[PDB]
Amino acid sequence: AQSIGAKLALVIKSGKVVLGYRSTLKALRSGKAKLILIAANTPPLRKSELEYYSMMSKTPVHHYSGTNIELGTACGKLFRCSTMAILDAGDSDILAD
Amino acid sequence: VKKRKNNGRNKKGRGHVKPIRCSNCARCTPKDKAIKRFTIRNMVESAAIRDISDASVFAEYTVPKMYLKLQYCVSCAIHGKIVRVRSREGRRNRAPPPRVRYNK
Amino acid sequence: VLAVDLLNPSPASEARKHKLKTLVPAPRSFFMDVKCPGCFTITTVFSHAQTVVICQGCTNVLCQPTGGKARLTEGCSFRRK
Amino acid sequence: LGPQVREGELVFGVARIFASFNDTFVHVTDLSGRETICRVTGGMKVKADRDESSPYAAMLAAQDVAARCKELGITALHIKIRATGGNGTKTPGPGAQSALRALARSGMKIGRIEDVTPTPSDSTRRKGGRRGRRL
Amino acid sequence: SKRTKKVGISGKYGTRYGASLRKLVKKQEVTQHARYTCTFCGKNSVRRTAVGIWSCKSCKKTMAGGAYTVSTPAAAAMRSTLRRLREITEA
Amino acid sequence: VGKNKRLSKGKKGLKKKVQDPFTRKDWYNIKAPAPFAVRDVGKTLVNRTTGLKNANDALKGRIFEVCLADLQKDEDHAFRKIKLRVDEVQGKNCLTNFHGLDFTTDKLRSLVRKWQTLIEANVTVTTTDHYLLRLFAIAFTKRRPNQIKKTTYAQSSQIRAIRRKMVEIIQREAASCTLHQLVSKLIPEVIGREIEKATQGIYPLQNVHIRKVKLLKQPKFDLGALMALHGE
RNA sequence: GGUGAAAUUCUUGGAUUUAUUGAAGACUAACAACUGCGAAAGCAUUCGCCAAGGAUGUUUUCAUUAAUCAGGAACGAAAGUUAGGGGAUCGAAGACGAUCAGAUACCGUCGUAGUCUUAACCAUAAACUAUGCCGAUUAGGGAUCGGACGGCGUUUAUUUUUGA
Ligand SMILES: [Mg+2]
Ligand SMILES: [Mg+2]
Ligand SMILES: [Mg+2]
Ligand SMILES: [Mg+2]
Ligand SMILES: [Mg+2]
Ligand SMILES: [Mg+2]
Ligand SMILES: [Mg+2]
Ligand SMILES: [Mg+2]
Ligand SMILES: [Mg+2]
Ligand SMILES: [Mg+2]
Ligand SMILES: [Mg+2]
Ligand SMILES: [Mg+2]
Ligand SMILES: [Mg+2]
Ligand SMILES: [Mg+2]
Ligand SMILES: [Mg+2]
Ligand SMILES: [Mg+2]
Ligand SMILES: [Zn+2]
Ligand SMILES: [Zn+2]
Ligand SMILES: [Zn+2]
Repeated sequence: AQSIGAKLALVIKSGKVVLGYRSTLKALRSGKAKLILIAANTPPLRKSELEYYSMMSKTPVHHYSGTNIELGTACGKLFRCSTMAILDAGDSDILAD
Repeated sequence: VKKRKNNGRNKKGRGHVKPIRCSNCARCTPKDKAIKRFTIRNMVESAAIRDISDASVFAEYTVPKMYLKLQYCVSCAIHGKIVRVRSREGRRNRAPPPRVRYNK
Repeated sequence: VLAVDLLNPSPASEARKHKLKTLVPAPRSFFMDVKCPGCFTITTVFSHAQTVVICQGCTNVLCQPTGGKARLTEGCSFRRK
Repeated sequence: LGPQVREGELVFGVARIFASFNDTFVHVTDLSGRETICRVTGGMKVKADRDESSPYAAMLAAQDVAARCKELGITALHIKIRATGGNGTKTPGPGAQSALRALARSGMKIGRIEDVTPTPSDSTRRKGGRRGRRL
Repeated sequence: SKRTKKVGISGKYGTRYGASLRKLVKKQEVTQHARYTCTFCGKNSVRRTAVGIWSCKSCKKTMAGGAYTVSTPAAAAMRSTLRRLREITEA
Repeated sequence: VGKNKRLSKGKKGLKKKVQDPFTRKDWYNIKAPAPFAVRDVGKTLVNRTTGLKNANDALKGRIFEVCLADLQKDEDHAFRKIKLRVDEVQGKNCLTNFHGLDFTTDKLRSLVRKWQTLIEANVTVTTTDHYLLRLFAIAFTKRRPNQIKKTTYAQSSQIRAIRRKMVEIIQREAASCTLHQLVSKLIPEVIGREIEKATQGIYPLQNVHIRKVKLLKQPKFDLGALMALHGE
């Protein structure tokens, strides 16, 4: 699963995404999300809450294999991040798998 | 002065080699520098072959062999007459000696 | 030896030395046209391709990369262009 | 007195002769180490310490070994040769062959030659020091 | 503007108790006042309360560890070996 | 030497009275399991049964070294000796079962030679019968008739490939077996022929052998199996 | 037991030796070579994980990005030092038995630090190829390790191409 780190950078440069928990939840409420990512050390209640919304919305969810510190630095930002949503793909092919 | 091109060790292209123990005085020498002899011998000396043959209970019998590999330091090499001093020109000759195949 | 015309070496001697040790460097690689059995299309493939090349139709493999020149599929034929 | 058996068949034993470079031991068992038929060493028979390991002392010890084991009913022996082993010489001592010949000459039967010298897969450092015995 | 050559944190003891004892105490004291990153929330706010208790100032979790460090090499090697042994034996 | 004893019996002692301990000994016969050809392998000695000391208890933990050539009446297998462990002693009839196998030392040194590559592996395995036993294996490189080059050396990548093939084949063969079936495969050296047939393509590897077999654990005594194998 | 030869030491309070079982620490014989890797010191039991490296192949990419270096910095055998664990075998110091006119040694039985490992210092060796680094040219030969290319054949497999 080493490829996903490089795959996300292209989406960041080309497409547009929203970071954080409140904004991802609002996008999932809007129903126009296509894929959600969840960090390893987010609270289990938050985990199950996000998965329950994803199950209602029929959108895929991916469990990142690292904590939120490298999840944050994997997007070029200088702060921690625990969850995120892909509002749209750019020139990448994330939705293929 | 250099007496030998190979420094009498045969080690060029590396820095270190594990040592070994001499089979006579229990000295430590590099494995490539020690003298190694491989020996194949019978269980019993040639005069006893018949005594074993007729004292066996398996009609014809073939006595097994014995294999040893002894290794000495140079100090033990020429005191046991395993190797001997050569001349200046004869030093640079690494061909094995021709064993006698006729024995007069 | 002791009398040679170095300006005009024999073609065998220039086809036999290393590719950089000749009088003037020249590549020893080539292109080729492959006859795919399933379809009638044409693909140009490097002799020393480092990547698996996919044909436009029916999506079949044509070669496997290796240390030197790529090896072709058994049920394939090629001509050097 | 002895095991009842027909005259044609013969019963087997095993002898473990330990021949080092200072002394020789002859030990006869019954195909297992639980029971020792007899044991004799060069030391009692000989009258000088240096001569305890001599081939002559080993042949003499083999003679009375055969004599002592003859009335027990055992009629044939297997031999199990072993050297000092470990960090030792691993070469059998001078009194090996002598005693072995005397065993064959006395009339005893022989079978299954073997060497049981113990060899290490990778041994600890050996006694003597870095310079060895300098004499 | 270093105020010290080599003594470091253990300069509060003045000229008492000997250099070796001050060095030994300083080496172990330096690791006890520092801050460590929380393993649950990820923030860098975890401090020692009692002799074997460390707590995070953000998620308010408290964990029992070593005397002067959150974890010990012996305990880490024992947790790792136990996990390896369990997973090979039962799976 | 007679004249070296100084303390003799020690601080203070006295001579003995009763000698010749051979008046109370007994002789027993030894049998062999079912697969082997000959059953009698020799005689054994033990003290006569008496009060407070039963004889059968002393004949239940003995081990014997018997060459496989004698058991099979064939001089080809003259280099393998096997161990037999005594379990139950019927009246004037000792019963035994398998306890191991091993090559002779001299053949192994005759096989080991300079300027070739030797392949070695080991693996533990358990049978359908709850026996936990370990296997050793041996192989050597094979010379080609038309070689001019002095030395035959294999590369470590094939060396490990061979090691993996050997381990997988031995585990697959020994996965589901019993002692009687495995020994029936041991005496004709069946395992080698599959090892060689599987590995010829990577490299020849002549002289494929199983060096030795030893067992680590055993279940309950299960006298029924012993009587099943004995007394045919 | 050990020695040119003795003694110190252990022994019917069963020495030494024979077979089976258990525990502890260190080390990987033979294979092992005018053979491999690393800046050197150095590196050899199996397997799993992690990052790193040389060489070969290339009708990929940038375009002088380079060579040696006063001071400066990283590494640096063995022995040695400061704190824990471990402590089988040898063995500095030390205690005995012999030789000798003497023997605080060479020979033999014991034996502390040390020999192993974790966290930190020390920066010296016949650290030797007694031969500084980069670049160009100069003679014949045959071996050999890694990659690539051509060819007549043998062997062999759910077999061809591959592997030897
Ligand atoms: Mg080099
Ligand atoms: Mg050096
Ligand atoms: Mg003696
Ligand atoms: Mg001298
Ligand atoms: Mg005893
Ligand atoms: Mg090895
Ligand atoms: Mg090699
Ligand atoms: Mg300088
Ligand atoms: Mg050191
Ligand atoms: Mg200590
Ligand atoms: Mg001494
Ligand atoms: Mg000692
Ligand atoms: Mg040290
Ligand atoms: Mg210097
Ligand atoms: Mg230099
Ligand atoms: Mg070819
Ligand atoms: Zn020596
Ligand atoms: Zn096609
Ligand atoms: Zn926290």
